[PDB]
Amino acid sequence: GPDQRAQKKGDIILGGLFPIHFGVAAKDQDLKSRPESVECIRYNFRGFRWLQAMIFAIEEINSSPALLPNLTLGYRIFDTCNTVSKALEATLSFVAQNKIDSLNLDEFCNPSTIAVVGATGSGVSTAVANLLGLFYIPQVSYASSSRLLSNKNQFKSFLRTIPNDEHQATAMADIIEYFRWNWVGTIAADDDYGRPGIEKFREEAEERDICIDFSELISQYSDEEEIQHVVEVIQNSTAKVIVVFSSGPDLEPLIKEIVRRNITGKIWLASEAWASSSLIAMPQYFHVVGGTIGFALKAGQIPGFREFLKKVHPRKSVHNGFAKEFWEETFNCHLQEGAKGPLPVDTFLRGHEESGDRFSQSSTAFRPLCTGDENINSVETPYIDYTHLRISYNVYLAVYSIAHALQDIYTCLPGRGLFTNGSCADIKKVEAWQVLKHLRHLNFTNNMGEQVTFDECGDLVGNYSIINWHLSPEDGSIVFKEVGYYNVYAKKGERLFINEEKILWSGFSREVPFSNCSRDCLAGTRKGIIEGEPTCCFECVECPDGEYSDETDASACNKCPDDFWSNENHTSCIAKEI
Amino acid sequence: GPDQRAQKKGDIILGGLFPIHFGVAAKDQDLKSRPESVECIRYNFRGFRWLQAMIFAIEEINSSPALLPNLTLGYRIFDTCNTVSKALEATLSFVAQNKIDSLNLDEFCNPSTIAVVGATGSGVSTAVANLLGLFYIPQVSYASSSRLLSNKNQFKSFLRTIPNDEHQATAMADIIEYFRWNWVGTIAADDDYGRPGIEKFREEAEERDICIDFSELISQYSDEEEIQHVVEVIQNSTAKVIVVFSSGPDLEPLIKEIVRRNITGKIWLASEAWASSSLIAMPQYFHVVGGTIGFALKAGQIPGFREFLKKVHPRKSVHNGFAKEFWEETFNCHLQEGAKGPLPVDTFLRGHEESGDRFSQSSTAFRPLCTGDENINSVETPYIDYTHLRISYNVYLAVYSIAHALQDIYTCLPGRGLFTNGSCADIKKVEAWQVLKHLRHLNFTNNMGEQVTFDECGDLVGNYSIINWHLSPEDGSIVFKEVGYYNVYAKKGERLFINEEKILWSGFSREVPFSNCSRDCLAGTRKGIIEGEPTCCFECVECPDGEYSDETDASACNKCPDDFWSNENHTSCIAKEI
Ligand SMILES: *[C@@H]1O[C@H](CO)[C@@H](O)[C@H](O)[C@H]1NC(C)=O
Ligand SMILES: *[C@@H]1O[C@H](CO)[C@@H](O)[C@H](O)[C@H]1NC(C)=O
Ligand SMILES: *[C@@H]1O[C@H](CO)[C@@H](O)[C@H](O)[C@H]1NC(C)=O
Ligand SMILES: *[C@@H]1O[C@H](CO)[C@@H](O)[C@H](O)[C@H]1NC(C)=O
Ligand SMILES: *[C@@H]1O[C@H](CO)[C@@H](O)[C@H](O)[C@H]1NC(C)=O
Ligand SMILES: *[C@@H]1O[C@H](CO)[C@@H](O)[C@H](O)[C@H]1NC(C)=O
Ligand SMILES: *[C@@H]1O[C@H](CO)[C@@H](O)[C@H](O)[C@H]1NC(C)=O
Ligand SMILES: *[C@@H]1O[C@H](CO)[C@@H](O)[C@H](O)[C@H]1NC(C)=O
Ligand SMILES: *[C@@H]1O[C@H](CO)[C@@H](O)[C@H](O)[C@H]1NC(C)=O
Ligand SMILES: *[C@@H]1O[C@H](CO)[C@@H](O)[C@H](O)[C@H]1NC(C)=O
Ligand SMILES: *[C@@H]1O[C@H](CO)[C@@H](O)[C@H](O)[C@H]1NC(C)=O
Ligand SMILES: *[C@@H]1O[C@H](CO)[C@@H](O)[C@H](O)[C@H]1NC(C)=O
Ligand SMILES: *[C@@H]1O[C@H](CO)[C@@H](O)[C@H](O)[C@H]1NC(C)=O
Ligand SMILES: *[C@@H]1O[C@H](CO)[C@@H](O)[C@H](O)[C@H]1NC(C)=O
Ligand SMILES: [Ca+2]
Ligand SMILES: [Ca+2]
Repeated sequence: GPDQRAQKKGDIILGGLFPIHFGVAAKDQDLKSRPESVECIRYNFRGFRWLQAMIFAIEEINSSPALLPNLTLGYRIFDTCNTVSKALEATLSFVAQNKIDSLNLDEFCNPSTIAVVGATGSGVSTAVANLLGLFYIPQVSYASSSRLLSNKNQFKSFLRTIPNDEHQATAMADIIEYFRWNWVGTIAADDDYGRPGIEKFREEAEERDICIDFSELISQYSDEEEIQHVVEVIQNSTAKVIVVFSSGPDLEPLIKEIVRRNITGKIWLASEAWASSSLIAMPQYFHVVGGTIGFALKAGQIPGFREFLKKVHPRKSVHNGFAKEFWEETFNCHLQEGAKGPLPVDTFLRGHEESGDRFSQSSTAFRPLCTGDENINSVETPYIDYTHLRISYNVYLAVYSIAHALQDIYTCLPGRGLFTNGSCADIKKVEAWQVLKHLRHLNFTNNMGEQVTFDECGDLVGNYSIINWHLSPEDGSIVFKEVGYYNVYAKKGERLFINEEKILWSGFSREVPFSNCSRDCLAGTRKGIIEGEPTCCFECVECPDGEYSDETDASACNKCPDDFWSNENHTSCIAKEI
Repeated sequence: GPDQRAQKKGDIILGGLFPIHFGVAAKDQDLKSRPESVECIRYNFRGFRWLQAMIFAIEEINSSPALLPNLTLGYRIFDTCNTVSKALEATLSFVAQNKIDSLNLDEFCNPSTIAVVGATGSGVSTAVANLLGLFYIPQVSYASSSRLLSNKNQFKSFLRTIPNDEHQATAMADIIEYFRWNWVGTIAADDDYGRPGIEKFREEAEERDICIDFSELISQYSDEEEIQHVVEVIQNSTAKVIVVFSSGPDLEPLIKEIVRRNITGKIWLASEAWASSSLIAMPQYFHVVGGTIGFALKAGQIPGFREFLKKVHPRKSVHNGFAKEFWEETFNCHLQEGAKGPLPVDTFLRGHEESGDRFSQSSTAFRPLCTGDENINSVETPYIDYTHLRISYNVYLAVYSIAHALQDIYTCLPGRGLFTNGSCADIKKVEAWQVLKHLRHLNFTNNMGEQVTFDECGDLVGNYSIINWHLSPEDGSIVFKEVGYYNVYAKKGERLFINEEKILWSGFSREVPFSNCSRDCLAGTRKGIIEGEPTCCFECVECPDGEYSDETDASACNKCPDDFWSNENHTSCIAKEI
């Protein structure tokens, strides 16, 4: 398929899809001549690291004698540029051999892909899944978390090492329940993410008897006026706990304004989409957004990866086409055409110093020089300058899923096969649909000792890492301290586990905040219903003359003995002086 | 003047001019509206280092109690962008106060610059000098080496810590003389550099009895045909020694072709313009260009400079306007608007990962993020990745020239002043023309222990460092090993001093090559003139019958005694058997 790729031979081929670029250029095709392939514009260092996580896991699988012995895992990895078009150009190459000809007569004419890792965006994954589904080629996504992809009617071969965004709303309710709060506020992104998330939360909240004071919608494109309203809505409210179902871009305008007005009290309940978002996790914002409790993807650990990442070289990395471009973008240089060794960067450019130079002639020619001798462990790029592996880990975990599903094919005995009936699959003549069947019944142990099995819908039955926003003493930046986990496999109530001692409320407090509508009614008063306000909002109605309320949180005052009467402050009855 | 600059207050102001950019953008001004200032395009890390050499020397002058005590040296440094226009915008600001008003009535209306450091290109310096000359403001250039600037009729206030390109041609002849060679070839750039250089060399060569076999002209814009001819001209010639008066760009096409044809023998005599040129000093080329002997600017040593260079910060460097742009270009990031601390580079860009993203909207917005916490000692840029200080040293040496000329003003006693007669100059009321007078009579000792005094024409009476092209064993690149010096102050013959032991001919030979037209005539033969060929091309004519040649290099054969006759091989006469 596409010219630029990361390809290596093997007995079984694995397809990769990664956003090495954030998008494609806005070229208006003249159509005056045969249109040429659009060019990808913003370099993604993180995306290239995700691509390396696939290669590394394959190389680790091939080195390990235990896993897939007498087999070589081969790969064909392309750049999606976060666009459906580029991602489909790649998918067509994966799909090409498999059944395209099987449907058509072209078989009379003339490298089968059995599984595909990817993609990042839920939009891109949907487009890829529509094509891979026709031939039942399994697709294991590392970052697409939209609830729409769970539909096994539409997506026949879709799987993901990332959990569905639905469970997050039920999880939020479980935390409100745990810290015994009944007065909350909701903020949502005015999109297919925030809206159903807050709606699902609203359903779960009313079930656990949690009342919502306010429900507001936000966007990245909201007016100064639209933001001013929500800010007032939060300020006017007595609820400290706010549940936010937004992304970093959509929530950023509102947060900027709350940081502008220095509104400290609020204790944030972060949605996965912004819980680890560095757009919000900014040190200038800690006054407001400090001590935020959120959901993250488990920060996995891949040993020897940092070393393998450092091993990249444009000449030495023969199976990585993107290695030259990476080198070129990480140093901002037009790499030397021919040979080593070290030479200054100016080399060509110093030609501009000449008094016989250009008038827009050599400016388009003379570019910074790369020898290939530069050290990458030096430069500050998201490639090596990273704190946690979450997506890189899901790319890792994605490859292993396919390897273990293939190992299950290799392992089964002729009477214990899944296929009709007891029939095992030939690993030499292995088909994509067979790997899909094995991936559905897959149960394997992670390289971190965690059980990795898939749901009916193809989602990873996995944990959400409960993280807390602390400020580093040494560093001076926001730190995501893991204070718990959310197991979606466990039964209702047994799904959540948090270590309160590890939490720092608002970023400094060590005592769990109060976020109930009305403070508990004392002795001398009873609970009174407030008209208009919800069930959890009560009035502390003083006991009538001749009645007393013994304990706190009393529904009604008790009448006193015929001979006795209420004391002055209605705590208990006293004897009538006769 | 211009908005962006490096400015600091002081008792006396020094003007700086540096190419922080290689040029300006090719904008065709619509003229449909008031044209806006053209933008500078290619970032020059080396140029910014040269700018730092000025600041560092000023800061070192201010810290040292010996030099200019009770005075603060102030500066106003601008970016020339290697263009006359940008360099003139700056110069106008320097010139502004001084006499512009003095000529005109505007004095009735409302920071004097006494000396200017710069510029790089001979073209730019000429344009600056034409303006500074009207007000006699001294200009000390660090890189402009054109012979045209020596004209004190045109350039009244021009000086330079770089020597004039003229002496180089006489120096070349002195080397040919030293290694006792008479058969050479010449190659020149078809411009105002190569042409007069080779012509001046041709004059000096004929004086020391050096014959030139071929004289060819080259360009960076020469045809494949034009280069093929010169290559043949060199190949067909018997001369090993070739004298090249070219720049790296102009000589590069010819060198590429000589490297293509693997012509090893040739021993190159490099002109300053290409002697240290990394465009030619490439390891792939060593087969041809190995052991090149050339002229360099003395590789000076500035202690504590590397430390000061590392001290740069966009926030912390308050007097350096270019510090933010440097930071931005050395990391390729749009620096954070407000505050610290460390944050990932993606931050904004990771917003492209969202499924509700742009169509050429956020692509123009989302840019890589800089915290200001990044380490510069890491990144491979010509700013810190440098081997020798030649131009940076001339910028250093330029500032010191002005400081010592000012110290001479401060030091003189009321009867020993240069001015009419014995009159000293008031340092509190110091004028630019007074500093110029002191710079002309300047004699001071360098921070390396070298005498720094200026010629009548304003050139630095300084050495040319004789360097040799060796290949590094550890590194694997071209090394410029200093094998001598060329003192232009010394008298004819006593100007040159080279250490033959330090030289490696062709890059490996330890024996001085043969580059004479004809090999010395032996015993039995005499020297015979070849018609058409020059004086140094001789024929070894065998002695006639009855004549003998006793020793080697004989002008004619001697007749034998009347009784005796020539021996068979004419070495000496033998007795006639009677
Ligand atoms: C808030 O209300 C809940 C109701 O379930 C209760 O458990 C909690 O203790 C209340 N908070 C206080 C401080 O009384
Ligand atoms: C409270 O909210 C209303 C709208 O819901 C708004 O008009 C008002 O300004 C807010 N704040 C105060 C101080 O009343
Ligand atoms: C919050 O905002 C005000 C605005 O004037 C500012 O002065 C104050 O320093 C801020 N609070 C803190 C603790 O930064
Ligand atoms: C294979 O097993 C399935 C599941 O029990 C059943 O539907 C099918 O009829 C069996 N086939 C045979 C050959 O018995
Ligand atoms: C297999 O899957 C079942 C059901 O999810 C689970 O109980 C079991 O622990 C998994 N692993 C093993 C080793 O049985
Ligand atoms: C979640 O945590 C439990 C307990 O540590 C573990 O068994 C499970 O496998 C983890 N989930 C994932 C995604 O591996
Ligand atoms: C009731 O009144 C007495 C006497 O003033 C006082 O000491 C007590 O605190 C009051 N309240 C309660 C809750 O007993
Ligand atoms: C080359 O000619 C010069 C003439 O001055 C002479 O000194 C030198 O020795 C000659 N070379 C040889 C090898 O004879
Ligand atoms: C020598 O030079 C002439 C032109 O000067 C050229 O025609 C010829 O090809 C060159 N080489 C040989 C091998 O004669
Ligand atoms: C010079 O050129 C030839 C061209 O075929 C090449 O094979 C040879 O290796 C070169 N010489 C050296 C020593 O590199
Ligand atoms: C000052 O000295 C110069 C040089 O000797 C001379 O031309 C000039 O006339 C002298 N002036 C006086 C006042 O004697
Ligand atoms: C001053 O200049 C003269 C002439 O160039 C020179 O001989 C002398 O050494 C210089 N320095 C001193 C300290 O006299
Ligand atoms: C040249 O070298 C001599 C001897 O080391 C020294 O006196 C002279 O000052 C040097 N030239 C320069 C440019 O300083
Ligand atoms: C002269 O001839 C003799 C006898 O053949 C020989 O030994 C000698 O080398 C010849 N040449 C010279 C330079 O003497
Ligand atoms: Ca993707
Ligand atoms: Ca300049």
